Amino acid sequence: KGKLPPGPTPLPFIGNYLQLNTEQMYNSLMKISERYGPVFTIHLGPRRVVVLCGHDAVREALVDQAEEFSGRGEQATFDWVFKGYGVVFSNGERAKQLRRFSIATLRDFGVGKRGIEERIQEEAGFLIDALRGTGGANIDPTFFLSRTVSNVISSIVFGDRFDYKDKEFLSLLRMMLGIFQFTSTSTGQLYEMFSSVMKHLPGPQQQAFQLLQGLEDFIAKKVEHNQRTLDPNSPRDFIDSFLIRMQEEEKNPNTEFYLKNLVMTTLNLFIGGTETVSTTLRYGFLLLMKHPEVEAKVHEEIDRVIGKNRQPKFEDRAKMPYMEAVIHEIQRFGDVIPMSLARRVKKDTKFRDFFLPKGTEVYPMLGSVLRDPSFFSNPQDFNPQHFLNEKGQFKKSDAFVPFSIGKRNCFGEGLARMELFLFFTTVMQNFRLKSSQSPKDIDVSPKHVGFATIPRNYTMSFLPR
Ligand code: HEM
Ligand SMILES: CN(C)Cc1ccc(-c2cccnc2)o1
Repeated sequence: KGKLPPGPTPLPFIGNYLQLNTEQMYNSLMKISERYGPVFTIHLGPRRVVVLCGHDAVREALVDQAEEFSGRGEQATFDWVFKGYGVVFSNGERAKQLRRFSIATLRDFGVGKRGIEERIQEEAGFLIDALRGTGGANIDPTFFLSRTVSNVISSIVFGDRFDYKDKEFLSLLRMMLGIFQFTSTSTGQLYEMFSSVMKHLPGPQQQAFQLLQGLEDFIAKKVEHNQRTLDPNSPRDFIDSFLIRMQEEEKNPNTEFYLKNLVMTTLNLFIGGTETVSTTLRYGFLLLMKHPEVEAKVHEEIDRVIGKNRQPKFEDRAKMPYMEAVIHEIQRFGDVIPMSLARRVKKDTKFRDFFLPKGTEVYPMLGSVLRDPSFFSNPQDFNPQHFLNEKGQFKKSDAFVPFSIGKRNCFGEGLARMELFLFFTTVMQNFRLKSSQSPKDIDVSPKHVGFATIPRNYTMSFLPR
């Protein structure tokens, strides 16, 4: 054919806005999909975007044509602060250099090794202390979980953890929570279409920008301090390593290693390494309370494999297929980043029988893959069996793509999985979960869905086992 995937006819500037509900972008797009097919074109305001629904379409593009779909598209709210700098929301050589450096440096600081495993186990011990500190009282688990998760990536990028009582630490965590929420609201999704006008208007979006600026200012301040105390021969953290590279690249006019990329890359890792794992833990505990039978089976496995005294360790996962299936099912059901981070084609592309001109933005609908009816028997239910065969052994799925896939896939995946396993296992070894309401009445549908999937606010109690 040589034409763009088909889709609803757009109007000048507003695009397909009148055919979408900003409060329910995923549903709006899936509905349109029913009429046009799994691969179609939508206009988010002036942004022409090719939407990919279901496993095959997503894998065929992002993996079978990985290089062609390896460009980074827009996320207007994050782009407000990043402006094309840093490692996530950037493109070309800049992204390429920053990604190679970040992965190497994260490994240098223990990621994927015993070094970060020990860091996570230690922070998990501090979480257990904090939960015991509540005395079994009903509490909002939100910041208990985020403080613990954030301290892992914080020890890597800033060299030391934050004290749980540090008020500024709480403030940064509120900024992250607030920005993920804003991007998942109707206004945050309206912003994705009309940022050209909205970035200049009063409104909720301005408060969101101020939370991003607050996070940026905090990182700039930390960088300054490291700068004046830096030992080129003994880096303390991610920031020092980057400062050293900047030093070594000072004679290169075209280097990507300069202050703005240092600040933005560090900001990407601080927010990235915090909010998504935190949200997943929070959703996870809610699902476990909605499903006591699953919690009960987790406890049998933990007591048998690990016991009551030693701390869980990452190698324990190989002997714990049920917990591994449970964590996969939480990520599959949570669908935390439902439309991934937009990609864009690097050059003119032929995909299936369509034509995608260079620069065209792409929405890989991860959530449509995680709930693909050809890969999961009951996609709309929380059921760990989705990841187990008949002998209760762990069974992988090609449709398990919460970290996306391809050339710009999440390089925080190994760290995330290690955190999820050790935090879920250590909490559940130590506590049984008590909801403030009957399981039948627990509502696990999300509170907001847009850029992220946000669970409803809730309180619960952690009772020692
Ligand atoms: C449950 C946790 C997490 C989920 C579900 C998740 C998900 C994702 C997704 C869907 C993307 C976009 C991938 C693409 O464009 O194809 C992404 C990218 C990225 N993630 Fe994560 N992530 C998680 C944790 C983390 C953590 C802990 C870190 C940090 C160490 C991190 C760092 C990044 C970075 C730097 C990128 C951008 C990669 C690039 O542009 O080349 N993520 N993540
Ligand atoms: C890190 N993973 C979770 C991908 C992801 C979702 C949202 C963001 C993110 C948002 C602001 C700054 N840096 C990164 O990054």
